[PDB]
Amino acid sequence: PVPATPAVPADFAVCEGDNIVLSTTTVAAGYNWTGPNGFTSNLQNPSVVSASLVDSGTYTLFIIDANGCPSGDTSVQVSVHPNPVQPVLSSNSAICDGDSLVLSTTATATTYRWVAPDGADTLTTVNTLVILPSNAFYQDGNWTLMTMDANGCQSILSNPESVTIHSIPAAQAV
Amino acid sequence: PVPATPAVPADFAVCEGDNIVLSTTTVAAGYNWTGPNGFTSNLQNPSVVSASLVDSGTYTLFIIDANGCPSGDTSVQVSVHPNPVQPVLSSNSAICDGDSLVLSTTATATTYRWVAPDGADTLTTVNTLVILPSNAFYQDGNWTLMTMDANGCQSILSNPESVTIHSIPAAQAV
Repeated sequence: PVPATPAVPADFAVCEGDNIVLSTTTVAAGYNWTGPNGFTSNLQNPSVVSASLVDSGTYTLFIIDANGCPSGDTSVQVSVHPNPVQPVLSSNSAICDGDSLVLSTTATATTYRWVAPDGADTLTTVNTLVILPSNAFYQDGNWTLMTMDANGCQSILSNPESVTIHSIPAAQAV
Repeated sequence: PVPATPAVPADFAVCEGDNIVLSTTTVAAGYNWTGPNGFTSNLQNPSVVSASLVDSGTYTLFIIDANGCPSGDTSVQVSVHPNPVQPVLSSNSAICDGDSLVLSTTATATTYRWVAPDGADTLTTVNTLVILPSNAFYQDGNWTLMTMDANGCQSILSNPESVTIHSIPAAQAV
């Protein structure tokens, strides 16, 4: 009697640079996997494929019975999403202490993480962040920016921008 | 008579970057190991697997008798814990000698090791360390920070922060 069709994971989607992990849960005399970039395996748990864009596509599996009979044909789709472009960060540096600190980009994103010199990490939905003097983020030194896209994929952390805030000199004796 | 099921290690858990070491203690005509990232071996003592997150999962073993008969099926679970993020260290540098030295982070951790320029290593449960002038840790130069998580895994030692303590000038002759 033809053995039952093996189980595979549900249609999935990964970010470029992410891991494509395929496996089955069933028991067989041997397994037979094929795929988009030559992916080939005879294991229950094939080696992990790096999520390159070339690896998009259909991954297919037909198991072997103890007596040599093949199973039916099942498959899973894998869609790899391109990694978003490096944001460019700039700022209104050479700020006199007490004025506003403005950090901005030209990048398009669902959300922007602005990362403070001290590690504090704040998130917004716009390309412009304004930090007032009383704020915990009114910091100088090197600021960085990372952006996320619609599908949840993130860009490479961008080159830092150097923020310098100047002190206000004291009144002098006359 | 079906040979006895071989022994395997107890369910284990390792940190990302750690070693997954699998072995059996029994004697066989050959061994047969399978696993999550394609791990395959026919030895009593398989090669050590680096603890990548892709290697989580079930590791399985069925031994072969001298006469060719297979053993029963036994297994061990391996759970790989992600490595905690690099702490960011900052300080109230340009301290006049005699004032307080404050080292701090934004990292979340079970415990924080603050490492002095001279190698002294002190541990706390908070993200802020205050060192007074009489203390053995009232040191200048490059300080570093490492953090541990709930599962005992440690982060990469962070970029150093430079502490400078200024001397107090002597009173002058007038």
